[PDB]
Amino acid sequence: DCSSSWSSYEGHCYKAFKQSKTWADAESFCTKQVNGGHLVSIESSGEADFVAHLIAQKIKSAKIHVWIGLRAQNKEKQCSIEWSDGSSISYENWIEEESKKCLGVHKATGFRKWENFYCEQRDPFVCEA
Amino acid sequence: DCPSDWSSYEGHCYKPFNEPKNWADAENFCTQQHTGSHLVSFQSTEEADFVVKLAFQTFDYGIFWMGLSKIWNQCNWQWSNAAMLKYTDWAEESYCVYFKSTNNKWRSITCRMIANFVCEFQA
Ligand SMILES: [Ca+2]
Ligand SMILES: [Ca+2]
Repeated sequence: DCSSSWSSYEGHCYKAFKQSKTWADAESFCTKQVNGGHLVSIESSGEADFVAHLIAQKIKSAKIHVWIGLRAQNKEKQCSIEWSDGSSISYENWIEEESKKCLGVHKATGFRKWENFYCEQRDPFVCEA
Repeated sequence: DCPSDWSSYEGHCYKPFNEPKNWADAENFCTQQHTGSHLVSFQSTEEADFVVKLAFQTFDYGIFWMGLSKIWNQCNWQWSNAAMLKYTDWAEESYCVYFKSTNNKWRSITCRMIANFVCEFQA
């Protein structure tokens, strides 16, 4: 059973929101909507279909993407260890928006393929409980 | 002190190529151009400015690979709900770093993309 306006699939309740927020804010927002809420996690094909269709119902734009609950924990800009020449990384010149450690799905792939995005972008999302 | 077709800077030798290759092929290519040659690496801003000025002056505007690949493949990817990661649907497998001959800022792009590049080795 799910709260009014939430949809269910395999014992879980899902909900798409049009309001745009950063990845961290969406996650935080989802925790406050329902106990145990988080950004959706996709653990199978079946769930991928359900979620893709769920999203497609409310989100019609391609100007933005939809946040999903997968993200790189590391605080560094990259996780490898060295350059191809073997030397270590001891100087970076990254463009903030260029480090894409949060994932989202876009309309162009039918909201299925996981694409990398800069975590601070404001975008719609989906909560799962 | 570098071969005539290469440019020097602080004991190093650099050379830009405009043969469109993906990251893996680019690196491998650089290794057979000279001993100890690899895709360029940046240890400072002065060096980066140097290579940029060099790449632009030679082939004008374009994108050039840097010696960094699979930058997030080893990161700790996790579901915020603590679900274990088994199912997968990555749009792109690996991401590599490149820079525009216009400025020295590091940029991201899938490693299977085709771009130009700069090779380097210790003189
Ligand atoms: Ca799930
Ligand atoms: Ca170097």
